[PDB]
Amino acid sequence: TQGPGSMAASGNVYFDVYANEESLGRIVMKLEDDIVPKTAKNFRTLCERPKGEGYKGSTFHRIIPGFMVQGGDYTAHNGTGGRSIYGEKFPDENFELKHTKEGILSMANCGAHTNGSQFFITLGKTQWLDEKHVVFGEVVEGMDVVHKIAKYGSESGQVKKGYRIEIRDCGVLG
Repeated sequence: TQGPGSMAASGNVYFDVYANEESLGRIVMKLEDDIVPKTAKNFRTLCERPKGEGYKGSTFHRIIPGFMVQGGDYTAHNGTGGRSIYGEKFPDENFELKHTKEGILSMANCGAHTNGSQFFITLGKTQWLDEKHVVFGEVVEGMDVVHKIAKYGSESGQVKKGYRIEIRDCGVLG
């Protein structure tokens, strides 16, 4: 029996990731709204907003094989920018979730209580980040697309010359 099914997964968000004009595929993330509601809200909202006001059309600007891939700087594209939906830096909501495995979605920051819009996805267990970065979700489809992203990085985090690794579209399923 053939045909598409309706949506099970509501609230899950996705990134369609591109290396220049080549599709790398889709990453789908589950957010832990019950555990970190404001952190989850910030990220989901930034997925739904238009280009220039959220993640749509932004890049993975720091890509470190064996460690993590980082994006969310949709204003400066270099790690110095980004803005949360609250208008500025927001507190670490809690550290209940831990960096236990590959595919963990966590907030980038520049110290205690400095959450904006930058995030990373881990390429392994990174226990040294526990209690320093707020974990708010995980990759549930397209972990292999995260490993593809890593092919375009380096020890230093610099992205391969000639490449922009872009979140070409993003949103909420539903």
